[PDB]
Amino acid sequence: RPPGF
Amino acid sequence: QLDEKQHIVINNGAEPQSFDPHKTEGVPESNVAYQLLEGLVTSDSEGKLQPGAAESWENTPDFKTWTFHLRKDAKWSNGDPVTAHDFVFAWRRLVDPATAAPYASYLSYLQVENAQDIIDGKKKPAELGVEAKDDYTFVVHATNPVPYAVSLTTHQSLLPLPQKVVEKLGDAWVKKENYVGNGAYKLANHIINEKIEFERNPLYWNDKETVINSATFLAIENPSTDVARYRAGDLDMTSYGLPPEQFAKLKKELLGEVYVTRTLGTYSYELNNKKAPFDNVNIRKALNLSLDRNVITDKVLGQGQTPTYVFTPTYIEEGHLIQQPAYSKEPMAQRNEEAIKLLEEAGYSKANPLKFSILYNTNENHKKVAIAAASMWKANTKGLIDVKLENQEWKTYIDSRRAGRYDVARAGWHADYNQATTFGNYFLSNSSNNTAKYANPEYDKAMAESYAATDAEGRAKAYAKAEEILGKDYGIVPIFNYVNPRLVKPYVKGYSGKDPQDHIYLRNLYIIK
Repeated sequence: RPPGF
Repeated sequence: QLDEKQHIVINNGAEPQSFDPHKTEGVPESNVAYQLLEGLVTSDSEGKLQPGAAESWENTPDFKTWTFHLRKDAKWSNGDPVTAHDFVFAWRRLVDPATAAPYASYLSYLQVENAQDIIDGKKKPAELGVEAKDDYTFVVHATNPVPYAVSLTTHQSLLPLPQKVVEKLGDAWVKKENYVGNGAYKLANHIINEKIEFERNPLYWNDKETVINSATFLAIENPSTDVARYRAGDLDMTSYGLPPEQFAKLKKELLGEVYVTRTLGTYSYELNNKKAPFDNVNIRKALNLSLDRNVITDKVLGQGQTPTYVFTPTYIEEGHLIQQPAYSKEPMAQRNEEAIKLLEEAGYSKANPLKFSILYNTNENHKKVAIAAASMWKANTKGLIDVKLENQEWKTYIDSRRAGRYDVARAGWHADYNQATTFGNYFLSNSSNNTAKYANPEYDKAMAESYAATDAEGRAKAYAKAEEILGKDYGIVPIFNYVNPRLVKPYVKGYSGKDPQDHIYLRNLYIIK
């Protein structure tokens, strides 16, 4: 998953 | 001394693209989906696997056939029955090209028969190798051994959907008014860019163990704003970024409230491999040579993030043979000279420098890292690189990466399951997750001959080779392996600080008095 951070 | 109220406010960090688990690929999205829906298997506070929609499951000795026994009286939030037909429906919709799912490729990772062919439009979705043997028996057929299959099933992309609702309503099923799910909570309210509000789903099969009655997710993009709200006592858990300047202070002042989870994550700058001039391996190599990772981990952040020059975290299961590339051991001055030669060979000068933008999602910590990188690249190459910053809102940043409307983009990848291939698989030519547009048939072949492999050593060697090929191609710019710093109020329990994926399920939390 791509993190917000 | 359980508190009488059982309410919690958590920073989710951004407005999610969507509440449809097939249309999304980010942490804000999964965080929401995981409250509203539940797949075959789920996890406790430390990420250990426990029954979800499936109460029991088994595998054939060859690890190719996986049989899930669903709960015979489990219901959707609207009272419709949860059956293996909902899983069949949802997993088909995932791989269906008409869905355009960002995680389309995920069932390919699981090696489900015909999954890749359905993604490639060569077979119809109904040809996927999953079946309802009866209404409460869901069977998954894999073409290669996948011994770590159960853990994959916990991912947001494999959540079931209410077939009867989705079929009646289409993509309008995700409207708060229509949303039906089988998780512990349901949507009470949604104000765009402000708050999402959750309430108990009383038809959840395990509602009797749920403790939190209600919760609010906020969409605070900047860690300092996050931290100020926590301090004002207007939220109970921050998102997983903290201001590097305040951090040493917060640790000592708010002792016991600072959590730092070691996570299976890599932070990178992704290079658009099919856009000029990042299609030039030489230029991709320059950028890698000239960027000092220790500057970012030690001086810009300094929260425990560790420097890395490969994509896979080497501490992941079966990642132990992956080697850091040789240049990472060279002095920066030797690295910087090579980068300048390469850039000069590509026809850049102080008069005519390599000019590009770093795209990142609005977030002060990201901005800080971008400014440092930009700064290191100009200085380290004596003016041969000139970088701008482009910040975009989360949803817009995701759309841009996916559409290829970027030169260089900040990228974080967190493990979807605790095994090396969750990273390995990202960089396959044909992966729906590959927004780099990296394509090397030797990489693909390294990963392909790994799925056949029968023991862990054999798989480990193939992953080491895949990394070596991605390394030599300088496909992206890896920077560090994540740490997940969060502030968590002392009255919030059930957050371990030990979950390698740092999931938060409301159903695992409780408030003490």
